Amino acid sequence: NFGIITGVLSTINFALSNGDAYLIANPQLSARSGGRTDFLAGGQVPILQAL
Amino acid sequence: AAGQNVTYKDYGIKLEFEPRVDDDNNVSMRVLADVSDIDPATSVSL
Repeated sequence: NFGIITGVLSTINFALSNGDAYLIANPQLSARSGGRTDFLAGGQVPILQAL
Repeated sequence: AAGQNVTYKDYGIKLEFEPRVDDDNNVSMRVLADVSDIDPATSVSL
C-alpha cells in the first residue's frame, strides 16, 4: 500500500489598534525649616502577609 | 505568625494636634489630618 493523505489550513488577520494616555499630577506642600511633611492622596489596599 | 487575633482599624475624619506658643503668640505645631472612607472596589472577600 503506497499513498499520501495531506492538506493545509489557514487563518486571516487584519487587527489594528492604537492607544494614548496622558497625566499630570501637581501636588503642593508646606513645611518649616528642619521639619518634615508627608502627603498622600490615594488609597490603601489590604495585603495578606505574615511572619 | 501562622498562615486568630482580631484588631480594629479606624476610619473617618481623624485629627491630631500638638501646639506650642510663644510670647508674641506665634504657634509652632504638628498637625495630622486624615479623611478616609471605605471603598467597595478594592475590598477582598477572604
